[PDB]
Amino acid sequence: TARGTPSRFLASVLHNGLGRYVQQLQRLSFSVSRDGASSRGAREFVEREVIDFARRNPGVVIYVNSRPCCVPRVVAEYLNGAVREESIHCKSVEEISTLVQKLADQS
Amino acid sequence: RGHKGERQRGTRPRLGFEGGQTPFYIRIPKYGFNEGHSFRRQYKPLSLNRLQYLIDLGRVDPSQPIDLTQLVNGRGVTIQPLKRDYGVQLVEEGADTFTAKVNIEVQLASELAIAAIEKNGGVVTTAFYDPRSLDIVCKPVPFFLRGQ
Amino acid sequence: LRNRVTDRYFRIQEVLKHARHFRGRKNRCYRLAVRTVIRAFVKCTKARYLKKKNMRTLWINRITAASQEHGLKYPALIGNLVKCQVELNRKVLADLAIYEPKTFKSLAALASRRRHEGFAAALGDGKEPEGIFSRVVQYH
Amino acid sequence: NFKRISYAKTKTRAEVRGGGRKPWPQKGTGRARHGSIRSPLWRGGGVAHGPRGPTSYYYMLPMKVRALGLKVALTVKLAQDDLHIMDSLELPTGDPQYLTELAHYRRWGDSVLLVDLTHEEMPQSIVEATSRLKTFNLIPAVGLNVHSMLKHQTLVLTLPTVAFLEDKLLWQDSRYRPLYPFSLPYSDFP
Amino acid sequence: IGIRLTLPPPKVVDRWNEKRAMFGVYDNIGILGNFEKHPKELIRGPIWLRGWKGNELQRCIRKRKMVGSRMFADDLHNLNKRIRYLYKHFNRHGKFR
Amino acid sequence: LTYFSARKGKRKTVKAVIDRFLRLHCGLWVRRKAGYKKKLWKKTPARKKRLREFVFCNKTQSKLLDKMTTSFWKRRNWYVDDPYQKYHDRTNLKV
Amino acid sequence: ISRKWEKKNKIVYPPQLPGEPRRPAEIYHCRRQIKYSKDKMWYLAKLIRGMSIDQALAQLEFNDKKGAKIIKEVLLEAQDMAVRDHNVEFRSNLYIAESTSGRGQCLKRIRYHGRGRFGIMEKVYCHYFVKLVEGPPPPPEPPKTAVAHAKEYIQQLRSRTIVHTL
RNA sequence: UCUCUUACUUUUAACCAGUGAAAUUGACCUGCCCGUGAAGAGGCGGGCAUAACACAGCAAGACGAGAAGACCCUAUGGAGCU
RNA sequence: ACUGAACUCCUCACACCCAAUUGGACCAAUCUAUCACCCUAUAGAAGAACUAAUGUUAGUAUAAGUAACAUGAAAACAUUCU
RNA sequence: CCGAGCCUGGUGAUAGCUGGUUGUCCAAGAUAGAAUCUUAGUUCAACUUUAAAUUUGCCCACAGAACCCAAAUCCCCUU
RNA sequence: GCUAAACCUAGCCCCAAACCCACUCCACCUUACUACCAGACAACCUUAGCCAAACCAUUUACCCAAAUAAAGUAUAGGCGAUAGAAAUUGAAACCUGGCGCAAUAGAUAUAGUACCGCAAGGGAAAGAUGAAAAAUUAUAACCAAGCAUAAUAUAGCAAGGACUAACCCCUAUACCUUCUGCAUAAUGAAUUAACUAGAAAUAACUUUGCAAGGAGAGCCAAAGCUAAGACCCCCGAAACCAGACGA
Ligand SMILES: [Mg+2]
Ligand SMILES: [Mg+2]
Ligand SMILES: [Mg+2]
Ligand SMILES: [Mg+2]
Ligand SMILES: [Mg+2]
Ligand SMILES: [Mg+2]
Ligand SMILES: [Mg+2]
Ligand SMILES: [Mg+2]
Ligand SMILES: [Mg+2]
Ligand SMILES: [Mg+2]
Ligand SMILES: [Mg+2]
Ligand SMILES: [Mg+2]
Ligand SMILES: [Mg+2]
Ligand SMILES: [Mg+2]
Ligand SMILES: [Mg+2]
Ligand SMILES: [Mg+2]
Ligand SMILES: [Mg+2]
Ligand SMILES: [Mg+2]
Ligand SMILES: [Mg+2]
Ligand SMILES: [Mg+2]
Ligand SMILES: [Mg+2]
Ligand SMILES: [Mg+2]
Ligand SMILES: [Mg+2]
Ligand SMILES: [Mg+2]
Ligand SMILES: [Mg+2]
Ligand SMILES: [Mg+2]
Ligand SMILES: [Mg+2]
Ligand SMILES: [Mg+2]
Ligand SMILES: [Mg+2]
Ligand SMILES: [Mg+2]
Ligand SMILES: [Mg+2]
Ligand SMILES: [Mg+2]
Ligand SMILES: [Mg+2]
Ligand SMILES: [Mg+2]
Ligand SMILES: [Mg+2]
Ligand SMILES: [Mg+2]
Ligand SMILES: [Mg+2]
Ligand SMILES: [Mg+2]
Ligand SMILES: [Mg+2]
Ligand SMILES: [Mg+2]
Ligand SMILES: [Mg+2]
Ligand SMILES: [Mg+2]
Ligand SMILES: [Mg+2]
Ligand SMILES: [Mg+2]
Ligand SMILES: [Mg+2]
Ligand SMILES: [Mg+2]
Ligand SMILES: [Mg+2]
Ligand SMILES: [Mg+2]
Ligand SMILES: [Mg+2]
Ligand SMILES: [Mg+2]
Ligand SMILES: [Mg+2]
Ligand SMILES: [Mg+2]
Ligand SMILES: [Mg+2]
Ligand SMILES: [Mg+2]
Ligand SMILES: [Mg+2]
Ligand SMILES: [Mg+2]
Repeated sequence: TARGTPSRFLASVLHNGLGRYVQQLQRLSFSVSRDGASSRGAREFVEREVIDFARRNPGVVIYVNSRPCCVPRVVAEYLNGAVREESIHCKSVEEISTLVQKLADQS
Repeated sequence: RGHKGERQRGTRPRLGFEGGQTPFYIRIPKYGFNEGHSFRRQYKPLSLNRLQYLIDLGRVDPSQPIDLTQLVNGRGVTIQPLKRDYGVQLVEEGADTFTAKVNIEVQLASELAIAAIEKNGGVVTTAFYDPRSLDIVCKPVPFFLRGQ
Repeated sequence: LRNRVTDRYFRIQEVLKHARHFRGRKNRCYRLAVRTVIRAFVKCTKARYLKKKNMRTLWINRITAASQEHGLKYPALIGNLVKCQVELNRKVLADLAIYEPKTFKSLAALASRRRHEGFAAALGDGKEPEGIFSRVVQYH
Repeated sequence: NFKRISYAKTKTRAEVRGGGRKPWPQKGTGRARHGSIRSPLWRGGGVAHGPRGPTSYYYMLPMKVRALGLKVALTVKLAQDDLHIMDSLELPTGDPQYLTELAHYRRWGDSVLLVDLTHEEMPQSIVEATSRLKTFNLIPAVGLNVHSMLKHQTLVLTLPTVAFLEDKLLWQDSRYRPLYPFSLPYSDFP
Repeated sequence: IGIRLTLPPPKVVDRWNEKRAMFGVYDNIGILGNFEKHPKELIRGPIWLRGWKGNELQRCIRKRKMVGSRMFADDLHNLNKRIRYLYKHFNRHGKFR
Repeated sequence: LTYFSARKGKRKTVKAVIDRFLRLHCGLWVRRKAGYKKKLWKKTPARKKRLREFVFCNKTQSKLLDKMTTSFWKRRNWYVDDPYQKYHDRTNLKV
Repeated sequence: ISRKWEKKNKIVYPPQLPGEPRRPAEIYHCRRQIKYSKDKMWYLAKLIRGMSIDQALAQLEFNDKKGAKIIKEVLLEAQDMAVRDHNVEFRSNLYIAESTSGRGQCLKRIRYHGRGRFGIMEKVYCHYFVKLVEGPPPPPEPPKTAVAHAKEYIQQLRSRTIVHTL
């Protein structure tokens, strides 16, 4: 709902489009588990397509905890300091890829 | 359950009630279709086709005298004595492709089956049994587990 | 009891979250809120078309006002623009009239000249040289 | 499930104590109409649709189906290599230390099931080690079952038990139709 | 309120104890024990159900027929009332007729 | 109809339909036409023959009878000198 | 129940620096389970709030109500506590910041109506709370002036802008 | 009693202080005229009205509270009497 | 000539406006078997889900600080007076 | 609280009558009449729904469908 | 910030096994719990009714001695609803467990007490520290409704579109139920928290298994048979009958 929800005007960080573009996504922190059927998506993600993801995006940095977790999470930190925590609990590999890619795109 | 009435109140009438109208089975008269069904005599069919099938499979040996006990041990025919089947009757079907030469014992027999068996050289003999007699015959072991 | 619900708190506090800013006992209570929140959401849906229509009417009013400021009226202006093959929607027309009135004056003068060409054509349909701006481009 | 029996029972409006008479009249007062206390609505009342006494969830699958379940279970064990065979249950030391040592060395797993032919021939060493332990369980050939072999990460057989199981299961697969139950004698079946 | 501020104590579940490690054993005894015993006589339970399946009124009539004589007076009264209600319900009330 | 008994907990057949009707193993039912033994003097021969001849039943009441009856009446029976053995089976029926 | 009001005083702020504003000493005090209606004594509470302790207790002394005497003895006890064991120099250099009332753990009794009907009496108990702060009382904010109205109106007229476009 | 009412007193009443209930209550920031509308509008359409907030009185309306209408009809509901 | 819709076109995606009834896909919380271990997964079971029954119980509000209730007077608190 | 007491029990009496009937999402979906101590209901039909086997279904073009005493309709290969 | 909120024990339910109970100091059938005197004072009786049959009148399972099967067959019956066997066959263990509840639940029970009623009889609610209270220590603080903290501002189902801006602007006739049709001035609802209401058979469909056979006796079968799955609510009368209790 609009009136209950806050509002804002459009504004890009630092006017990124004029000069050289910079990925506003700074850091990722994956929290996965060895066991747990929910974390199989993340485990196979880090197996296969985290490597090429990092190769494609050198500007972003990635940390992985890989600890006991009932629900695997992904945390994203941006240049403003904005944080986005998302639950990849029992989630498909391609959908995780789309999610991380749109998080890289998001400001 | 519907909106209102017997439908969702759960008070629909018995089965076969048409709102006071005379039901179908009530207006239809009575006739002697099934009377003494629990006393009518029954016999289970047996085909010469099936008999040749069993002889070829070799579960029942024609070298020895065939009886309904050997049939039930070969699972050629199932029997339900307390369902008032006083035995087994042969069937005209299967007169061809039949070379058994069997010394078959039966309860009921078809003249054509008898002719076929006699042509092939076999023997047919009819023998009447009681209900409990037939029970102890088609299941001898349980009768012997008692000691009578 | 063998099965009892424990998350009632949360599954109602989501509704109360959406109804926090309301007035009276609606924001506090639930059954007074549910009947209202669903109503608010249905109104949020049905408000989209009304937003469209109202903003359209607003652009209409602004364009009519600017035209009368230049001496033109909206129906004639739009007809002449369409005849002269310029599909400027009402949003950008109003924005142009606001932020750069000179271009809007040029557009209004164009529309008036096209009206005059159309009147000359009404006098004589053919048998005359067509208006210079009423001329059209043919694509293929 | 089949051996399960429930024990829940809840008292209905008839079983709960009291609540025979009408508390207040029908039409005089402005309160709502009520026929008795102990209805499901009232506090202290009964359950309308509750667990109705000690139930039974017994049901029997076909003998052939159970045989095939056992067959395929130890088949998949053989395939996933958590299966092992040995000549007999014999060891000189006979202690949980040596047992767990051998397990961890041969890379069996955390949980182990041992099968033996009958209940009497298990030697003292093996019986004592398995009684002291819990994850390395022991059973005769009769007690073998899919549930236990699935729970235990490894299965262990002896050659006599293998022959016994093969005989029984192939007899089920080539089995003859029953007339009277197999508990009684037959010509061929002991 | 229904929720609790503090957590409950953690449920200890020893997944390896006597009956959880022994579970299901001696259930195929009839199949690979040369048919000396059926699993119906193996289970522990009431006498009006040892390898029997049935709904409410079936169970009630069975238990009054079998163990009804040993029953207390109040229990047998409540049970007779139960079978009466269940008879008239299953036979007179409901859809599908 | 009496979907559960108080003595055994089983369905129960109405002996009315047993007296009135007959079932063939195909699922069909037969009956004697009503009014065949009353007021014969005024009825023309064709009419009384239509009344004497047996008739089948449509599937609605066939289902009614099948539901109220038990499986004992639907089983196969091998009687002697039964004129309905010709008919207990079905022949040349598609869809 | 809850009794956080007594704990509010148990806190201890850290030491302050030499070169910093002197902190004003504040304290809390309350009385529990008074036979009086909170709806009644709330008037007294918001009368006494926002003034000096002396003027407050004077108004209470000369107010012909039951709660006034209780409130004034409570305030005197708070004053004595503050001077003895809270490091308050001037006993009269106090003002009320927050004076409020609240419901308490009540009791339920029966009153008899006619025709056999009965009603319930709810004996009312009330808790009373006050916060004292040293230093002079803050001045009441005067009414906003015509110039204030005018400047608000003109700054609103300047803050407004175009809508629903660039 | 009335023409035709009046004056005085006690209670009541209002104010100050103490104690402190019930029936009712979908939410309400609870206006008027005309018209329409499930045929009688505070909530709808067109007009008019409109700083906010109490205390005391009235009973026109809220189809006001109250009591699942007793009148009438229905129920293959009851009961009394003949 | 214009204004004028959930119609139509326009960029992207589409299972996402009917009563009774019927057919389908998911699923909250719980116990159990087995996993996992800042709270989850695969399966079975069921007292398995409440914005409404002049619903039951407990609390708290409106009506309401309203209706209603009470102590003869004076004084030394010994007495006296009406 | 006597057109015949109150309490207990049958008794969870019955009620074609009234009310209520709990998570999310999608889809299809108001339909002639007959009988009934029946018209506040029910059964059949009809309509609707689901899963399957098969093939014609709908629109309809000439011809065709009564003496007595109009708009249209039925049938109907093609398209 | 108060009022409050939260807890986990008591105990209880279902089964199994096992047969069980009583100062023996005084008193207690007269008006019970009262130390002590002349009476002739004794029981053996079909249950009925509600309800179903859509009315109702014959009728309508409720056990009296092995679980299964025969069998819902023989039979009876306003031949209607419905009731309903037997001959015959013939079962395999120790009890210390719970895919039962945890203070509106589970026994009504902290108790048949308080309390109500002449009497028979009806019949409750609640509690929660901590190892130690011969430690009252002590943010456990944070959460229902209700208030104060902190009254009020033209105009309108109280919101939505929005807006620089809370309002002022445009839009919009509360919910459920019932009904041909409700904003309707038709019902119900003060509100919070907890409890509260779809249980089932053949016959079909889906999935396995085997197959002229299937099923761990009994049953079915002209591809059938066995197993599983999913399918059928709650509250409410005036009334009727039997036995006690009351002048
Ligand atoms: Mg209804
Ligand atoms: Mg209806
Ligand atoms: Mg009925
Ligand atoms: Mg609150
Ligand atoms: Mg438009
Ligand atoms: Mg009772
Ligand atoms: Mg009674
Ligand atoms: Mg009742
Ligand atoms: Mg209870
Ligand atoms: Mg006068
Ligand atoms: Mg007054
Ligand atoms: Mg006063
Ligand atoms: Mg009240
Ligand atoms: Mg009007
Ligand atoms: Mg208006
Ligand atoms: Mg208006
Ligand atoms: Mg009026
Ligand atoms: Mg009224
Ligand atoms: Mg009425
Ligand atoms: Mg009628
Ligand atoms: Mg009558
Ligand atoms: Mg009657
Ligand atoms: Mg469209
Ligand atoms: Mg679309
Ligand atoms: Mg509909
Ligand atoms: Mg989940
Ligand atoms: Mg429930
Ligand atoms: Mg309610
Ligand atoms: Mg009322
Ligand atoms: Mg009302
Ligand atoms: Mg008033
Ligand atoms: Mg007064
Ligand atoms: Mg007085
Ligand atoms: Mg009476
Ligand atoms: Mg009386
Ligand atoms: Mg009822
Ligand atoms: Mg649709
Ligand atoms: Mg009706
Ligand atoms: Mg055609
Ligand atoms: Mg009678
Ligand atoms: Mg017998
Ligand atoms: Mg309790
Ligand atoms: Mg209790
Ligand atoms: Mg407006
Ligand atoms: Mg309704
Ligand atoms: Mg009407
Ligand atoms: Mg309708
Ligand atoms: Mg309308
Ligand atoms: Mg109204
Ligand atoms: Mg109104
Ligand atoms: Mg009315
Ligand atoms: Mg009405
Ligand atoms: Mg609730
Ligand atoms: Mg079900
Ligand atoms: Mg009667
Ligand atoms: Mg007297």
